[PDB]
Amino acid sequence: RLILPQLERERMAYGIKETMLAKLYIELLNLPRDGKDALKLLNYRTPTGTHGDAGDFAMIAYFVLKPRCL
DNA sequence: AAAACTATGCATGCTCTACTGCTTCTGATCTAGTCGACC
Repeated sequence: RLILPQLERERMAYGIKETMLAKLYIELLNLPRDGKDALKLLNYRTPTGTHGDAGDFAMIAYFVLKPRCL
């Protein structure tokens, strides 16, 4: 059910996608609302960062969490 | 006729109880946006 999440039917809809997940990450990690990391997570498609990937939200979150995680 | 004791009025401070104005918290409303799933 984790290798093929698209075929899951027992679990209901999470109700969270890229935007809500970004907001929740900003809230829980206590990141600044107007800081660079929050703006990168919210507007994760704008390539203004010029680093990592400009379309992948998972990679951006990974880069953000790298210095803050065990 | 002179001196001592007492009554009543008034000043004085402190303490306590209503009324007006400023600041903050909550509720209610509207507007904008996100997500599930279909096609």
